[PDB]
Amino acid sequence: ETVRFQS
Amino acid sequence: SKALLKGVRDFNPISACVCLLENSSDGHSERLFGIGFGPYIIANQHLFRRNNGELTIKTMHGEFAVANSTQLQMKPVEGRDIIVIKMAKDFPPFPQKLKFRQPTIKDRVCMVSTNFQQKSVSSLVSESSHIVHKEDTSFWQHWITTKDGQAGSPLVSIIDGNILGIHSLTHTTNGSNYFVEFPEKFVATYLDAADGWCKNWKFNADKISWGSFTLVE
Repeated sequence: ETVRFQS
Repeated sequence: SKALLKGVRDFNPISACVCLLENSSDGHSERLFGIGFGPYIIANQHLFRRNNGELTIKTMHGEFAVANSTQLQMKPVEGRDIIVIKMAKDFPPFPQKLKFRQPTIKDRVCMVSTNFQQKSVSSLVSESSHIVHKEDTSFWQHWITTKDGQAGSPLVSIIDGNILGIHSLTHTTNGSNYFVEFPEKFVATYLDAADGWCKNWKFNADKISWGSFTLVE
């Protein structure tokens, strides 16, 4: 589902 | 005797090629890791989410403030969160011995990183993790604890020590983690190949394959 760049 | 879990492995040659990448702009600093290989730096595409940052690359053999990143030749691995950046001739190159391959369902992975000290660097390695491919993407799930800042860290197979991917994503609420895999024949196709470079590449999340993920940017 909802993901973000780990930065 | 032989047992379920793999024995001692040397991850130091990988650690020796890991870089710190800082992309600095007015009011924002992108801090990730990269992998050096010859005159190339392998990084996440999302390092360049913001245009015109000044890029500083810290390595075991020096610290290189290349400044404005838009002047650099780059080669995206189109469809996934990997980019190759070519350095200027005055940037001292890395060796060209690391092996890259795609993961398989046999693999388990450790994250490898590096600490930078006064006269030397030291190697860091995580617990090993099972992996699970995310359909219709280049992403694979892993269960190794990560902090913001660790994108670009290599995931290394404990079967043969090949680099299988670099860390990329986390779920926004449940904390699941995902790395992006290298493609087949990566070195031959993207590094050894004289063609396919450009200076006018710009980041576009829509050009990455997301499958059922929704990217929150």
